[PDB]
Amino acid sequence: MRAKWRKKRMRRLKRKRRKMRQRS
Amino acid sequence: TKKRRNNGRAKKGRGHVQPIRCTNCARCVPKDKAIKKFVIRNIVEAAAVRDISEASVFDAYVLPKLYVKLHYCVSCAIHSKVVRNRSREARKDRTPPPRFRP
Amino acid sequence: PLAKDLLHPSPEEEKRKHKKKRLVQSPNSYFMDVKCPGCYKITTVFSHAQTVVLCVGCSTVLCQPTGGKARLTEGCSFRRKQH
Amino acid sequence: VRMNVLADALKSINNAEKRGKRQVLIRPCSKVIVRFLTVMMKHGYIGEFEIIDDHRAGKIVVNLTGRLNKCGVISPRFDVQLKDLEKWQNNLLPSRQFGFIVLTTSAGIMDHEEARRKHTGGKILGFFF
Amino acid sequence: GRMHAPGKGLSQSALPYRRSVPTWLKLTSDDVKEQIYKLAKKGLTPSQIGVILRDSHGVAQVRFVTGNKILRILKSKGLAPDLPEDLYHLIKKAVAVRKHLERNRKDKDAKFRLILIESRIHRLARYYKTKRVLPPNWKYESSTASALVA
Amino acid sequence: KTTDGYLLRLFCVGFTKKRNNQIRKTSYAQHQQVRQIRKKMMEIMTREVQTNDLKEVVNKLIPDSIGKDIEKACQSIYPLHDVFVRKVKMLKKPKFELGKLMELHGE
Amino acid sequence: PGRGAPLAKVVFRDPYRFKKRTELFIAAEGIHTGQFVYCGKKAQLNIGNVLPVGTMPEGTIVCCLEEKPGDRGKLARASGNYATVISHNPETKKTRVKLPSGSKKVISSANRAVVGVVAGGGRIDKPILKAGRAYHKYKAKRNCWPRVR
Amino acid sequence: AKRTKKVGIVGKYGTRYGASLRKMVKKIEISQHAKYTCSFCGKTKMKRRAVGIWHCGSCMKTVAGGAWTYNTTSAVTVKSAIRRLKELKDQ
Amino acid sequence: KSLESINSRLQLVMKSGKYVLGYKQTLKMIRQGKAKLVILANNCPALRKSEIEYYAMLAKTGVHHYSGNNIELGTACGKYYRVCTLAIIDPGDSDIIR
RNA sequence: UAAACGGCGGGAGUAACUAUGACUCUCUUAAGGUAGCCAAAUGCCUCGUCAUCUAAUUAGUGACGCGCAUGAAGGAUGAAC
RNA sequence: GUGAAAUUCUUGGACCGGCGCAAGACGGACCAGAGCGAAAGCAUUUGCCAAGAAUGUUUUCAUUAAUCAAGAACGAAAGUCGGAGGUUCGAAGACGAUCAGAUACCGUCGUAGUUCCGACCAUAAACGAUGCCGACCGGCGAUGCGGCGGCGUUAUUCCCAUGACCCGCCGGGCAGCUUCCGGGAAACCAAAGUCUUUGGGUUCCGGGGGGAGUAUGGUUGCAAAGCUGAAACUUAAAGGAAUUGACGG
Ligand SMILES: [Mg+2]
Ligand SMILES: [Mg+2]
Ligand SMILES: [Mg+2]
Ligand SMILES: [Mg+2]
Ligand SMILES: [Mg+2]
Ligand SMILES: [Mg+2]
Ligand SMILES: [Mg+2]
Ligand SMILES: [Mg+2]
Ligand SMILES: [Mg+2]
Ligand SMILES: [Mg+2]
Ligand SMILES: [Mg+2]
Ligand SMILES: [Mg+2]
Ligand SMILES: [Mg+2]
Ligand SMILES: [Mg+2]
Ligand SMILES: [Mg+2]
Ligand SMILES: [Zn+2]
Ligand SMILES: [Zn+2]
Repeated sequence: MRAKWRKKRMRRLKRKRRKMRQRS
Repeated sequence: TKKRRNNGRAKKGRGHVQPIRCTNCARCVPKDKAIKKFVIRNIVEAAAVRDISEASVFDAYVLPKLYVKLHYCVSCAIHSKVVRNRSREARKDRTPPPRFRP
Repeated sequence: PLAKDLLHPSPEEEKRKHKKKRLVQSPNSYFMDVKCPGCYKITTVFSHAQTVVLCVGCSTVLCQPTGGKARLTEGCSFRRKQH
Repeated sequence: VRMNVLADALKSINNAEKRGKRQVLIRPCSKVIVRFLTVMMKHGYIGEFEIIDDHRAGKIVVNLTGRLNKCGVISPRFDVQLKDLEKWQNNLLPSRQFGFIVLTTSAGIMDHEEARRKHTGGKILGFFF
Repeated sequence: GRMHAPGKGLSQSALPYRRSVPTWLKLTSDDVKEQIYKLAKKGLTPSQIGVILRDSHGVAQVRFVTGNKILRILKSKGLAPDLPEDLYHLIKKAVAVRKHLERNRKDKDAKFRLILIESRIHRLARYYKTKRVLPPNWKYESSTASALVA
Repeated sequence: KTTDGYLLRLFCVGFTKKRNNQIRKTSYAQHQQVRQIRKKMMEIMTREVQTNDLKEVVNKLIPDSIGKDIEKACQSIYPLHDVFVRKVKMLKKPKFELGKLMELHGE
Repeated sequence: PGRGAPLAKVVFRDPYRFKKRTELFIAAEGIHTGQFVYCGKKAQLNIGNVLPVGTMPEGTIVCCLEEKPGDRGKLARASGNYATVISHNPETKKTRVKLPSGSKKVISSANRAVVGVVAGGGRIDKPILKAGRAYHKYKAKRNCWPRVR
Repeated sequence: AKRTKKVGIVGKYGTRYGASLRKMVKKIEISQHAKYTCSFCGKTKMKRRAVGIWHCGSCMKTVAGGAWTYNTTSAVTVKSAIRRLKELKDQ
Repeated sequence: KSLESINSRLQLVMKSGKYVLGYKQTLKMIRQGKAKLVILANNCPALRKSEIEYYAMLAKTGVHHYSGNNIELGTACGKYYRVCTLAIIDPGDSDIIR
């Protein structure tokens, strides 16, 4: 991938991870 | 590799140069980077100068000129062939092409 | 020129060089005797004076401060002090 | 700012020697510089040098004889004992047949051979060969 | 280079090698001292006193002609300013910038210059407290500094 | 404003002129020189309109004598060559007196 | 009580008999006690003066505008509000103004108004935060507050 | 010592009304209860009496001002504009 | 230049000349006839300003209307309090021309 | 013009074990339910399936989601009460 | 309007031409390998307010300095919050085309935004992919500012001053050309030189490629996110500069 889009994908994944952890 | 010493633009002691829009595609180009052509063309064609002179109500009427400054991004400049790619040694000169007066 | 004589530079380049970059520092300024017309006394004025020098016997200005050198008022005479 | 007057002077001499100039001008003078140049002149690596005396720190004009290779400096003036002078000597000198190390000692500024001759250590100043 | 600017200017004064008094100077040491006293009573700082003396009365160096510096002469007579000249001018500049800034809140350039000026003030005050020119408890307060200058 | 109540907006332009023996490519005026030239050519467009009627304003901007005297006056700051009153526009008109219109046309 | 705009008690002299006339002007912001205000055609442009709109310039703004030439002030009375004098025409004696709602209104040039903005500032900026504060707000106005859907 | 980290004057509201609403009302309450320098007597005794009314304790001068601040930026720009239009109107 | 010049001249009147700060003392000095210059802040009450101007007209002394206020005039005097009216007995520094 | 009332789809085939279906075909709508959330006070089937809690749980919690018939001026959260 | 179209607007006068009005943006050409600023950045006129480099100085103080963990100010654009304003452009969204498909490139419309005020955020290929201070080491022609000296031309005036040119010198800048100074893997660099002939002072920072700027902890933020920041495991190369060939819608 383009590095910028890998960065965007990682940011989306990190928001999802934060939401999952906050739910606990 | 660094292709050009000036990085393809005239910005030397500046931080920021305001952008302009390419006359062909309306791309935002830094003003010092864009290719500028100042065209000064007869407002009538050289084929029609005689017809306009004959149809003129005046005798010594000087035909008006048309003064247009055109800005190009390098993409449109290369596609329109105003500029061309050059050899590694030939890139270094800045002398404009001759006007070919004769 | 690999063999320039740094010890003994001629006065031409000694003068063209910057005041600090000379072999020995020498100011480019001097002191001048100034004569105001219609007055008898002589005023000692710095060549690069930053203030308006005035005569005490006449309400007249002798020099006007500029960027580099005090511009003497017209009609005033001046000579150097000991070169 | 300039913090090592001797280092600046030695670098200037080295650059002028490399460029092949006949005379070099070193602007900030000092007693340490004069003693270093006197050591070099007594060993013959430089010619006569003349001190232009202004009321500030003077300047020095040195006549270069063209037989100097390097006149570097050791900027942190390390304490040099006679037990490690040999290690300094074979670290800094091109060979054991020539080359000198100038170190400031209690007896004065002088080369390592005289320092060993009169049996004293001191602080490292520089080297030349 | 400059302390707080990226400038490397060289404009200075080249004092001549001849420390002797010129023969055409008829002013004596006491005469120059009296002129300095009159100018100091008029309120001129030592820099201005030197400028006036050099421009008008033809004296090249007060130290060369009298043997003492202008601030030394003023302090000996007992009329030297309470604050040093340069510190006073730095505080004056800081007060002016703060007065401009309290009306122009968007002048971030002025805020940056104010930070530079106050840093210079604190460094100079540290130097003067080290030299015991200033009291050991002397502190520059932005609120109360306005009454010290102008 | 003219004497008869016509308000005019005048736009004047000038261009710095290079000398015949000039070798330097550019002929740029400094900012203070430009400001002085602008002030001069504003104050010698005011006084040629304030103290006279629209008729003798028009007849003297017909040959653009205003621009000619502007160019003459500005030579002591920086030479100018192409000095004209580039534009003038009417802003307000005074009530349209038919007698004034008829004396403008006839006698 | 009931309005956010402060009121200004202003005392005039009766021109026809020996008496003092007390008015209850709406306070334009910036006026203070002990200040002289001037009301009439020849009054100058200052905050608190009352003068006809036709005598005012093309960009001035006004506080207590008359809807009709001769009644008292009717427009831009609520706190922080103002009207703007846009345009005039000396013939037909009409003045176009902009109201606080943004609408454009043509009124007579003889309508008077107070120069400036009415005091009371941005009263609606502060959140009420409390049903009790709303209760106290509307108790001074009328029986409208607790609103059932 | 410092008693609150960030709430300051709106610590009286406790946990109620929402953090953003408390933050919004904080600066308004600070300006409401602040004492301003009187421009008539020079003392810092000009404080709000009611909404839009600002009274000075010393010179007993009452001024019509803003709801929460002594003067509003709107009114300041208005005063400057009226001064400019007056000086343009007269000559 | 006028404001900074008058501020510097006031600073030099302080510490080098005799002055007096305040309304009551200013009036007392004026009616003693030894006040040579009276400085009034623009913050001054209009009645007080008019009365001091009348006193100065009677005493043939000058009045300068400082372009500050009482706070800024106190700062110019170098004090940490507001001064609204002040008088100079003798300048000592050519603020008052002989 | 939806912070108006309101509404927000089907049928087939398809990946080198199976199983799903990223993908592809069509029919159709005014648009085909998005972000979220869930056997929820909203899920018939149903005491759903898995885990946890118990010796044993049609209860509770966590998770899953083709959800009979969840869903955005109301959705989802979040202290204090 | 486009490659061609179509969505769209149009006998209700669309487009076009003329005269006006209103609004909000934007300051073309002049405009440059020109200037200023710590960077970000800065271009209509005029006024006000403070600030500043360079220059000139035979002024003053006399080492007051350089770089700097922690800390602090500013910090494009996008984004967030509150209030105004909203002309144009235009994320999202809708539609028309293109296509095998076309959630796009092209076209029409259009929300947030783009504008101003106040408060956050602290990130950019925030670049010279190049720390700051100091010294030395080639030539040349220009350019900007300041100063100095000179044949002359020009502006008025009666002459010098003072401007505009011309010829030089000095200092501080933006740079450029050239060179077997020298360096470098080379491209190239008068600095990226004065480095095995290795030491002027000082700050930050890298240690094969991935995992990974990820997990977790802490901290900042309204949020988006920012700062600090692993390991398991995996891999024999990944990369840089140049050469030849092949290929290029
Ligand atoms: Mg490439
Ligand atoms: Mg940039
Ligand atoms: Mg209700
Ligand atoms: Mg809709
Ligand atoms: Mg769903
Ligand atoms: Mg469910
Ligand atoms: Mg249930
Ligand atoms: Mg139970
Ligand atoms: Mg459950
Ligand atoms: Mg799930
Ligand atoms: Mg921004
Ligand atoms: Mg907003
Ligand atoms: Mg559009
Ligand atoms: Mg260092
Ligand atoms: Mg690694
Ligand atoms: Zn283009
Ligand atoms: Zn008061």
